Amino acid sequence: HRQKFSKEKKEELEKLKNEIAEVKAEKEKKASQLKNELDNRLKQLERD
Amino acid sequence: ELYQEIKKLQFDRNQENKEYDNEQKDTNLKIQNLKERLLYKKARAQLKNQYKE
Repeated sequence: HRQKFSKEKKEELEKLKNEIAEVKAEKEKKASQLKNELDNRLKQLERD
Repeated sequence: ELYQEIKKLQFDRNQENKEYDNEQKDTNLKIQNLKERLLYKKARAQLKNQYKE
């Protein structure tokens, strides 16, 4: 019981940690993408 | 000799069951807490990115 349940939960926790790290990565990636969207919109409108 | 080892073995069983329950509960709690931390990080990420949008 100890070994099976502990390995199950350790793998689940590693899953959760990787998800959280990728979630922060998504935070920053969305930041960059949305700032780029804003800049492209502004520059195209400026050239217009 | 056999009775004494039986007694020690019984006590080992009792304690080990204690630690089994403890570890099971604790690691389930840790899984829940990791899921909740992922939830909050997703919340901040998505909200900050929405305001970037």
